[PDB]
Amino acid sequence: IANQPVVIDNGSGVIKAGFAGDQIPKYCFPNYVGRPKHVRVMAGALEGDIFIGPKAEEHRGLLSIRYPMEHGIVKDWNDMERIWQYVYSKDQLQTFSEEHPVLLTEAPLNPRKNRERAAEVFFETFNVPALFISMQAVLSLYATGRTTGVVLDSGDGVTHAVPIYEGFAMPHSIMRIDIAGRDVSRFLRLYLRKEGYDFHSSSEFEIVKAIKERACYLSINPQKDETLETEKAQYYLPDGSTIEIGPSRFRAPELLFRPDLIGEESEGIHEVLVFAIQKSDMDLRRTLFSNIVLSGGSTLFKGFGDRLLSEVKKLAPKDVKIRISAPQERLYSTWIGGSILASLDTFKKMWVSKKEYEEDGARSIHRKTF
Amino acid sequence: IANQPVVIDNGSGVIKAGFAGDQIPKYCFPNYVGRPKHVRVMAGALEGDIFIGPKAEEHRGLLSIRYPMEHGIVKDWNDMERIWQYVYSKDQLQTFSEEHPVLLTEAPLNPRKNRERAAEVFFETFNVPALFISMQAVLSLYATGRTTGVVLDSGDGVTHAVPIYEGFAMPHSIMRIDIAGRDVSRFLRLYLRKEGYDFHSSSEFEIVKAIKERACYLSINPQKDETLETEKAQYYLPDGSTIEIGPSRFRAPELLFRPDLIGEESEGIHEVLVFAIQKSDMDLRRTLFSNIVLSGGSTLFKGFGDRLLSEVKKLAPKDVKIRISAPQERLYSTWIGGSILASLDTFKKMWVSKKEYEEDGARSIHRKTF
Amino acid sequence: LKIQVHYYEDGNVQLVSHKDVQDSVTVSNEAQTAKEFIKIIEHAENEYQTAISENYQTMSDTTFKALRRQLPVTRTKIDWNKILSYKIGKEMQ
Ligand SMILES: Nc1ncnc2c1ncn2[C@@H]1O[C@H](COP(=O)(O)OP(=O)(O)O)[C@@H](O)[C@H]1O
Ligand SMILES: Nc1ncnc2c1ncn2[C@@H]1O[C@H](COP(=O)(O)OP(=O)(O)O)[C@@H](O)[C@H]1O
Ligand SMILES: [Mg+2]
Ligand SMILES: [Mg+2]
Repeated sequence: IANQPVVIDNGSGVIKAGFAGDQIPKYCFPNYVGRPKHVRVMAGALEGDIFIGPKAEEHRGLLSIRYPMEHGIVKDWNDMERIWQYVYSKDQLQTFSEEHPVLLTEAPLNPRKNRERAAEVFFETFNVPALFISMQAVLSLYATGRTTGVVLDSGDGVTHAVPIYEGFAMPHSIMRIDIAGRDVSRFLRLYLRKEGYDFHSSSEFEIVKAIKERACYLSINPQKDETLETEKAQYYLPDGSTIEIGPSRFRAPELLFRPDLIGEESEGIHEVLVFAIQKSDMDLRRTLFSNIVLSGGSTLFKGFGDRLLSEVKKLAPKDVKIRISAPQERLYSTWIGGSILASLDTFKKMWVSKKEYEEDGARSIHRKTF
Repeated sequence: IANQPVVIDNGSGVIKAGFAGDQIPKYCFPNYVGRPKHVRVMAGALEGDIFIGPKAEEHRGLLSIRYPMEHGIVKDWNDMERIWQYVYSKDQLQTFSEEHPVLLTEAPLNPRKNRERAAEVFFETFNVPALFISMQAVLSLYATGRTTGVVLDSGDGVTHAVPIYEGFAMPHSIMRIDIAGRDVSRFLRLYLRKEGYDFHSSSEFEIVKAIKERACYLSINPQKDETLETEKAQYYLPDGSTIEIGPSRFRAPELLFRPDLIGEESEGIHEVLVFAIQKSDMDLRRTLFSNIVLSGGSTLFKGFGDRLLSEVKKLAPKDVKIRISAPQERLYSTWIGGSILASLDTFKKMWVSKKEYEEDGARSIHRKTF
Repeated sequence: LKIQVHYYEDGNVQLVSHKDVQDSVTVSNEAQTAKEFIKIIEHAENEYQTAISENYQTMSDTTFKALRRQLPVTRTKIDWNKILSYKIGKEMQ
């Protein structure tokens, strides 16, 4: 027995937290730690060397930004502990961690040590009554309400196509690549450098991320738009200066469909989806093609749906209906799924209890997650 | 022709080649085509856009690798032609295709069109005087000085149990499954991904294959070692860094005895062997159980013999003697058998003339074969 | 054409196959007509036996699959602990 479970979808880009049963995640904030890089000289300056959440965004020019997660894998565990502490602070969730079961999310095919260390942190440092490390794609499909389909979740750190049959994620058909929104923004930074506009600072990488979110689109025909004269839309920087983007506007999100633009010999996002579908059973391929669900932030590019549909039709067999679903709540689909799962009474039978972790350890999460 | 014949064992992973009568093939090289993926900028770069043989291994990181054979079936025929001309190149076996008859070795139960196109390629693109196509398992039994027994040939693409009685392989009792050393390397790549080591590159697949070859073993009891936490053994990558392998050492080759670990609807290798033995009349079964000959590279796993013995004993009838023979020359046993067969003057009556192929066609080469 | 095969080593199997064929010929010479007849016998029986062999080849894939599948549609063995502890998971729709 414990309080209402707390859902924490910890992405590489933004963490989304709330209590189970809420319609949307009420507590969303970027997943980075900001530390001041300048010299504090006077009394009355900003307090604390660690800035997380909207306090980091308000003073963004003052801070060096560090991302703990990279490609869905926690690289700095002290920063991850700080961020999860902030999730429980008086600014977010206003509650003690010793009272609420947690439903953490983890991207598929992650390292085992990542899940083990996450459970160790959540059971030792935060002393949670219970824990359940879920997978993002199956939760997104639960949020959509369907039971069978393919979830092509493309987040900040990792993109992956996961087919689910009657609620069970087929584990031998999961396709994953590490090219995601952060890679697209790094590519955009490189192209802006090739256009004369140079950004170095970790705080200016957030300006590059904003440029990606604001003025970038996917052209239906890359070669046709490539040869034509560009329009050079102008973007207003935070300081008031302007920059003319031009060809970098559409070649930056092209990285999702062509990783070879950065020398990676990995599949494209359309190839990820189609190979996940074609690696599954021959009986399920028709219903998997007829049920494709987009998710994550990187699926919000202008013209993403039409471009992916064209690519999948190019790769898919003929006489097979293709229906890519792009719900409005793509950013919070996986969190809404975690909230739906945690509301059920069956979730009581799913979590690893605190005593179970105390007596077993990593094996408890290893059997219970799978 | 009085000139010496050449035996070519074109396996999926490694292609053995050599003049007949030698006790060993001196010209074995990997069976893939490497093409450079980086852009050449200097005057004096590596000439040529096709890299086969030890040169492809020297410049491995510079190249993208492509395998022409998959599961013993030639998928890319141009690359197969390129490799077969490389067999005659000055680097290895400096000779002419017109001067030497060819003993090609092929996997059993292959499609008709594969043999047809192999004969067409060897007779038209190569002006070969005489071609004979054989099997891989019957030769492997010829190598070990026997004429009755069952050969469990487990190569890179395909693994088959073939019972031979008095030289003539029983075509009806052949058992074949497509999971082989290549599938074990892919499974090891997935598990290494699950330890925090990504090897998505095509050239890093060869490093994963090397890790499979040098650090892997088969546990005697599956669940016993599965539950027990294994010591982390460290392997040195080519760049000089180190990777802790851990449970993936023993989970990877377990695919051979449990194809369902990757969702393949096929029988295990022990089941394949026992079904091959039991598909024959009972009077020969007691002799076949005694005369079991391992063959192919994938049988070289540390502890393969003990686990195969345990599984065959678990499946086979009680009170039946079972003896597994593991020759030291398991990789080259098929080529040794091909050399032995070619050394016989009766081989002079077993090949197909160019006039014979021109007159009859595939009918001649298929009535000459078994 | 009728084929009846029984095999009962530590089990039991009973194949019963039947085929009906209809063809036409032309009667000009008795030896020529007999040769044409035997050629028709050759073609019919060869195609029938090759069809039986092909039907056996496609047994596990399609014909047998209508009764029981080699593996589930998920292509993985059932996790009995999962199905026992957790419900089917199709409560939402
Ligand atoms: N409207 C948009 N257009 C393009 N990219 C976006 C948009 N909104 C968010 N993103 C990108 O999506 C990423 C966040 O996606 P999200 O689903 O939160 O990932 P995660 O699963 O890691 O939480 C950010 O890196 C951001 O760059
Ligand atoms: N010591 C070893 N342990 C495990 N696998 C091995 C070992 N040596 C070779 N192999 C594997 O065996 C395969 C080569 O076997 P081989 O008999 O040459 O196959 P083929 O007949 O298809 O050429 C390679 O893919 C390699 O990974
Ligand atoms: Mg997410
Ligand atoms: Mg071989």
